[PDB]
Amino acid sequence: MIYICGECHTENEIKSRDPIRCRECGYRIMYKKRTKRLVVFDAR
Amino acid sequence: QTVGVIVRLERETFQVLNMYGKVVTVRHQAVTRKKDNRFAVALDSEQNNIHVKDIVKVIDGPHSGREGEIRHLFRSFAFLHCKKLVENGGMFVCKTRHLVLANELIGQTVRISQGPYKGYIGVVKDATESTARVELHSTCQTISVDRQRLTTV
Amino acid sequence: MIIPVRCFTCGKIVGNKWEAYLGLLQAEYTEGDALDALGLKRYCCRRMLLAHVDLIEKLLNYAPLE
Amino acid sequence: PYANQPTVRITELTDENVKFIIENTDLAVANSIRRVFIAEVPIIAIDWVQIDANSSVLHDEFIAHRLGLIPLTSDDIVDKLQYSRDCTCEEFCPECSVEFTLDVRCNEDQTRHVTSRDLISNSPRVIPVTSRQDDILIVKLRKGQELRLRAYAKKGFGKEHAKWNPTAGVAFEYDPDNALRHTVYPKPEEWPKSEYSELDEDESQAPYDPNGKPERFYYNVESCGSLRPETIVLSALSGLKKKLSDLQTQLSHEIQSD
Amino acid sequence: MNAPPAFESFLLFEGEKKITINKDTKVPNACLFTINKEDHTLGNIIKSQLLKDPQVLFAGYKVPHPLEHKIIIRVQTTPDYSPQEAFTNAITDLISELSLLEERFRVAIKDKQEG
Ligand SMILES: [Zn+2]
Ligand SMILES: [Zn+2]
Ligand SMILES: [Zn+2]
Repeated sequence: MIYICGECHTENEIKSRDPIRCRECGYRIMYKKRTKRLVVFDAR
Repeated sequence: QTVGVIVRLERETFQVLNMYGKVVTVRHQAVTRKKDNRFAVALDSEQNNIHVKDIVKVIDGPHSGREGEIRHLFRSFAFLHCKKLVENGGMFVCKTRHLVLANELIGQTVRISQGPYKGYIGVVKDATESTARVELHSTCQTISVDRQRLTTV
Repeated sequence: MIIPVRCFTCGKIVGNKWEAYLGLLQAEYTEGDALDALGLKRYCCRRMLLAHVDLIEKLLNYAPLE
Repeated sequence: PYANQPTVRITELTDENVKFIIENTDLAVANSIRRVFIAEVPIIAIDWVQIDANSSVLHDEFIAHRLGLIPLTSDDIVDKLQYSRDCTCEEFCPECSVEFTLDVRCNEDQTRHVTSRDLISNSPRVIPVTSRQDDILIVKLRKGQELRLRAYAKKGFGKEHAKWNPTAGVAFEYDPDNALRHTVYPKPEEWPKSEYSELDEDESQAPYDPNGKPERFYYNVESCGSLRPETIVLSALSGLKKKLSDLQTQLSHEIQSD
Repeated sequence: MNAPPAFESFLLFEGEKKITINKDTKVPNACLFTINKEDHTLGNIIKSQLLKDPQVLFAGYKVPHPLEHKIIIRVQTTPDYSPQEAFTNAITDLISELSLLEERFRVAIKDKQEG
């Protein structure tokens, strides 16, 4: 799974049961990437 | 694979008759309570539809000639109780045919392809053979559309 | 946050006029003269440029997560 | 045979404006034409958006909303275009929709203005109106922000959504001197005169006309850009005639059914 | 959540009928035309064009609810003339007037463009 770091904005690939921490800067607030599922809006 | 009826209680175990006609000793935690199907229907040797609490006679199998009341029902076996029988407190099991009366679309992303919702993308929350509930990505509603108007993305 | 594409009341295009309005105000135009120079004659369209708060400039100060 | 015999006088015709006068018709006919101007003239506007990437400060439904309100040049194409509901295609095709794409990433240290110029259509006829004045600003991008989307623009009219309304301002009026007393002024001297008033400055109202009826109607139809302002009126007359023709067909079927 | 779809104001669903004629028995030679998926745009012109007919004794239209899309036109005519014939004549005159208006609009637009 790919988590974008909060402050350095670099993608981190971590597995399950691993602590949340950035590989580069050590910052531990990370966000999920946008989904690859097909998103569709009526332009309304 | 096997269900049973408790025929005797003990301090730390039970004696339970299986579907096959044998009474075995199993522990208290060794069994889980089964949701009883009181409304099951079975077929006898002459296609009379037998039910629970019906008075039936057994004309085949090990207990042939006996008469009892239906308590519990399963695929091909019938569980009976008879007050004259001293075995298992009157508990015994016979075949149903030995008696005589005395979805793959749910969770799939989908696109409406016909009708006034054509082009809308949704997720099928609930599906039947005729209609499917499509939870629409574009609005705040779950519509009900027939599956002939739906194509799977 | 950002200038509406359409005037709410009538539907005139006001989304292509915000940067021109800011450039006209930078050219020492009065706001009424700037609205007159942009073709906004109905007062429903004039309030779309007059009362607009460009919050997207303040939102663009924060760094993107990506 | 009680039909009116209405006449037309075009007093002004520019690229965004028709000022015309319809005489010798009814108020109901004039108002229905005015309502069809807003609600029943079909144009082409974006109604289907998928967003492959949106790193902007505006969310995805915001961008879709702003894309739907961008007018597209629907002249001579919306007539030969099918409705998506009435089309036999599975999803979309050139017979019922126009495909737009957008792929803008900001890699410079100044703000990138994603405007309607960045909307690229596969149909050379149906383009954003400002791409044929500045361009309609969709979003502003900071460095590292991206907007990548694919849209389909179908045909529809203003009765469904206001993005398919082809007009900006339909000015409509009749009896500019209040001869019919349809409005009653408490102080007639306090009221400004209209553009079409035929009164001298000392007068405030026309003398009351007891036998008069609304018989002359002044329009100023202003186009948002999707159609030429005369094309809006011609398509409105055609659409109202088509609605009445379909109603007469269903009425004939209902009469012969009984 | 309870938002009606935007096409429900003008699209007939399956099994819905565009126009239904019901002869009301209150007065002779009167009919009620219930038109689905229509609004004041057609009701007003049909009512006025029926009011132009000297053989029509009553012409009215109404929307029973603005949240529904249904027009009721009550037409009462003279005994030697039917309300259905009055409705057909009104629609025919409206179509002829609109075609004349469209042709004269094209002529006047060509006059304005050419000079
Ligand atoms: Zn980091
Ligand atoms: Zn406006
Ligand atoms: Zn198509």
